[PDB]
Amino acid sequence: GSSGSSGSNPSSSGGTTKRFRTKFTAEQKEKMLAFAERLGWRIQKHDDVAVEQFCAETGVRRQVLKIWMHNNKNSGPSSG
Repeated sequence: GSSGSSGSNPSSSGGTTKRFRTKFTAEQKEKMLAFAERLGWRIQKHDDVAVEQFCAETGVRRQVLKIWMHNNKNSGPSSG
């Protein structure tokens, strides 16, 4: 024999009520960092499944993610 227990990694908490503050893990940040870079920091009708697939992995909510992006992309406005 050799194998002796493995895995089991607790990581999921948060309490909401009436405040703004999200807590994510590097993974999410990293994944998103790229994910967004792919979607172009924008989610379209085509980026529906991809969004679901991502959540199914990371667990980030489209709304959260979508907002996450806006909370990253060039904040300041743009002339035009």
